[PDB]
Amino acid sequence: PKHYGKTIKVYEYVPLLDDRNINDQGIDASGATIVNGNLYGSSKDIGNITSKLPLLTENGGRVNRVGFTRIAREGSIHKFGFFYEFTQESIDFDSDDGLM
Amino acid sequence: MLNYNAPTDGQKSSIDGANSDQMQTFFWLKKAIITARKEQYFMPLASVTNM
Repeated sequence: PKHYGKTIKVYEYVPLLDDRNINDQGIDASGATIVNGNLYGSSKDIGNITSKLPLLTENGGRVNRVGFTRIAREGSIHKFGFFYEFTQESIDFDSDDGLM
Repeated sequence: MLNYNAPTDGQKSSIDGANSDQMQTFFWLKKAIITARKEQYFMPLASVTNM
């Protein structure tokens, strides 16, 4: 549209299990505060997955908290142009008609 | 917890990461404030002569 400046922006929503999901909402299975905030990210290691599985006990409790993140992108526009000049004597007395 | 915090004054929301930020942070009425004309006193007194 006309009256909205020169920039367009959008959102992108990162999935839950990704390395790009950096946050501070993590609570591990024991209940302690942890830094990662996502279960195990993009890890294929069996040990890492086992150490970070979301297990539950009989009593439940306040464990296994997660969080989310989104990203934004942008782009803009520019202007270009060029020109040339001539005179009438360049047209009338030239040997080649149809130069223009 | 997911908090709104204050995106203005430099405290990003919890949902937003390092790259992102809120798009809309205010509302715009689009009805401007204008000032009217000043009234005139000496002008109605005069009469006109053609030239």
